[PDB]
Amino acid sequence: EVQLVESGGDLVKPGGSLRLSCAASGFTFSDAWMSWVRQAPGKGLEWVGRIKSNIDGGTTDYVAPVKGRFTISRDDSKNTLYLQMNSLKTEDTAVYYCTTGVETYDFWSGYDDHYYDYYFRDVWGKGTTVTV
Amino acid sequence: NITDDMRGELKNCSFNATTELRNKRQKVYSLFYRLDIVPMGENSTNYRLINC
Amino acid sequence: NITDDMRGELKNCSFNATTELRNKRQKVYSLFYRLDIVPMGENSTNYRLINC
Amino acid sequence: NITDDMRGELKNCSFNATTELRNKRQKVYSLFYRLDIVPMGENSTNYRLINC
Amino acid sequence: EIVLTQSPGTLSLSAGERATLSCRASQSVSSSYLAWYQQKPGQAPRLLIYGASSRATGIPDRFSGSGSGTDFTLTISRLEPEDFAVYYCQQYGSSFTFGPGTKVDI
Ligand SMILES: *[C@@H]1O[C@H](CO)[C@@H](O[C@@H]2O[C@H](CO)[C@@H](O[C@@H]3O[C@H](CO[C@H]4O[C@H](CO[C@H]5O[C@H](CO)[C@@H](O)[C@H](O)[C@@H]5O)[C@@H](O)[C@H](O[C@H]5O[C@H](CO)[C@@H](O)[C@H](O)[C@@H]5O)[C@@H]4O)[C@@H](O)[C@H](O[C@H]4O[C@H](CO)[C@@H](O)[C@H](O)[C@@H]4O)[C@@H]3O)[C@H](O)[C@H]2NC(C)=O)[C@H](O)[C@H]1NC(C)=O
Ligand SMILES: *[C@@H]1O[C@H](CO)[C@@H](O[C@@H]2O[C@H](CO)[C@@H](O)[C@H](O)[C@H]2NC(C)=O)[C@H](O)[C@H]1NC(C)=O
Ligand SMILES: *[C@@H]1O[C@H](CO)[C@@H](O[C@@H]2O[C@H](CO)[C@@H](O)[C@H](O)[C@H]2NC(C)=O)[C@H](O)[C@H]1NC(C)=O
Ligand SMILES: *[C@@H]1O[C@H](CO)[C@@H](O)[C@H](O)[C@H]1NC(C)=O
Ligand SMILES: *[C@@H]1O[C@H](CO)[C@@H](O)[C@H](O)[C@H]1NC(C)=O
Ligand SMILES: *[C@@H]1O[C@H](CO)[C@@H](O)[C@H](O)[C@H]1NC(C)=O
Ligand SMILES: *[C@@H]1O[C@H](CO)[C@@H](O)[C@H](O)[C@H]1NC(C)=O
Ligand SMILES: *[C@@H]1O[C@H](CO)[C@@H](O)[C@H](O)[C@H]1NC(C)=O
Ligand SMILES: *[C@@H]1O[C@H](CO)[C@@H](O)[C@H](O)[C@H]1NC(C)=O
Repeated sequence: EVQLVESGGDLVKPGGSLRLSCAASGFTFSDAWMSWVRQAPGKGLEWVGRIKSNIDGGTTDYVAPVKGRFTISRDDSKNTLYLQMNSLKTEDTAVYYCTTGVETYDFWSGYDDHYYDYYFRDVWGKGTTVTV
Repeated sequence: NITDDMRGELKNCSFNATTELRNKRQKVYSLFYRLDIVPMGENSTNYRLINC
Repeated sequence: NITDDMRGELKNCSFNATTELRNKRQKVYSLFYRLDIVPMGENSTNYRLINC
Repeated sequence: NITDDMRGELKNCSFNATTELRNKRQKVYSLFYRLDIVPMGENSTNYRLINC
Repeated sequence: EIVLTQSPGTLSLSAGERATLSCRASQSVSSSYLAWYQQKPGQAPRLLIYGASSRATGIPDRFSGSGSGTDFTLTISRLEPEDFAVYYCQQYGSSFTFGPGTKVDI
């Protein structure tokens, strides 16, 4: 079983800062690409940004309307993902979620990568908030 | 064009073989003598080599 | 029915084993002594044989 | 920062290596000399070890 | 960024009917990045399908999609009570933006 254990939600104003985070359970982050998405009440899903595994460079990608004030980093010890937000807008009220794709390839043999069992799990945190 | 004496003696078998690379597979077909293969399926065209 | 001195001493382990044909696989389970297996991922149902 | 004389001499290669467990694979990043690898297809980064 | 819209704006189907929902990209994002998610209100969205084909593990086989250029779609072969949720498409054309969210209702 794979879980993103999300925490750090709090009551904040735009004139402040907030760090939200997710600790993995079962799944580790040494090969985990991770992304934050937010949903304002009454709205659809807006991508915030993505961080690649540190083994692949640690490169990040951010969505223009949230760029700079919302950034993403990784712990690499206790499997924790962080979203650090500073100097926010009144438009940033939303439920934020952390998400990742879990790819499992269980091979039938150690001599050929032809026959195997491929399992794909979309794992989400519970949802935490940024308030105004 | 098979004479009567050879009916059922040869079969045209297709299979997936390994290649030089661990992640690449090739389709190979060959002609086998009937004495070298043993059917695993009853009416199916599934056969296996005699010594596996 | 396991006595106290046997707690836990034995484990019922299932796994996907290879078989005679490369494209076939089988589910096998067996009883192992705890001293022959090592937990993978701290406390988890996943275990590997001690000498792998 | 590569001296002109070494441009094209080294390549950074990512591959899928086997692991201790038969059913698992790991991603490995290593630095190869160009003399030890060959391209497979052209206009592509698919390269393989020279003697496979 | 990538702009996705949906059609119909709302679905009004009974369980057992084919609740087809389609979407459109302004950008010609390859189908290899298409995904659809089912969000039961109050819950995190659940991936149904990705790569305009591969089903996520644990997802019922009543869910299947397709698509090409700007035209992408999700088919629920038979609508069931478990499907009365908001559906979104996502197109990773170097950004995973999403469409607005379309409710399946009766
Ligand atoms: C070494 O081993 C690794 C093993 O990991 C291998 O890398 C994998 O290669 C396979 C194919 O060889 C890839 O599988 C295909 O992926 C296709 C599209 O998947 C898309 O989505 C992936 C998940 O990320 C998304 O989803 C989550 C969940 O919602 C979400 O959180 C994220 O935000 C995100 O939206 C994504 O990883 C994937 O990345 C693709 O694109 C990059 C380049 O852009 C490319 O490098 C990757 O290879 C990959 O294509 C992509 O965005 C999918 O369409 C395809 O489906 C086929 O199979 C199914 C059956 O399952 C059929 O139904 C379907 O028609 C297709 O035939 C397939 O699933 C897999 O994703 C790779 N893994 C990685 C790391 O991404 C390497 O190739 C091996 N390398 C060497 C050196 O040999
Ligand atoms: C050789 O491999 C190919 C690709 O895996 C096989 O084609 C698939 O075979 C399975 C059954 O084993 C079918 O369910 C798929 O629909 C086939 N897909 C395609 C692309 O045709 C092919 O059958 C294998 N050959 C042998 C000897 O079985
Ligand atoms: C052996 O392989 C089977 C598949 O043939 C594994 O079964 C999977 O078990 C997990 C755990 O519930 C499920 O999520 C998958 O859906 C199952 N796969 C399928 C396709 O049914 C089984 O766990 C494997 N056993 C081990 C641990 O080796
Ligand atoms: C194959 O056999 C048929 C008779 O069944 C014959 O008419 C035909 O010419 C033969 N083919 C060749 C190449 O000779
Ligand atoms: C194929 O050969 C078998 C003999 O092994 C014969 O009984 C069968 O009728 C033949 N089928 C066809 C289509 O020629
Ligand atoms: C196993 O132990 C239980 C008590 O925990 C007992 O009721 C049961 O009869 C025992 N089974 C056998 C086969 O002895
Ligand atoms: C399995 O055995 C161990 C060791 O004796 C014990 O700690 C654990 O609680 C047991 N679990 C179950 C489900 O009986
Ligand atoms: C790499 O080369 C550039 C010149 O092309 C130079 O400006 C830069 O400082 C070099 N990198 C390092 C780490 O010195
Ligand atoms: C990569 O190296 C080759 C020489 O092997 C050179 O021709 C090519 O222009 C280089 N490409 C980049 C992006 O540096």
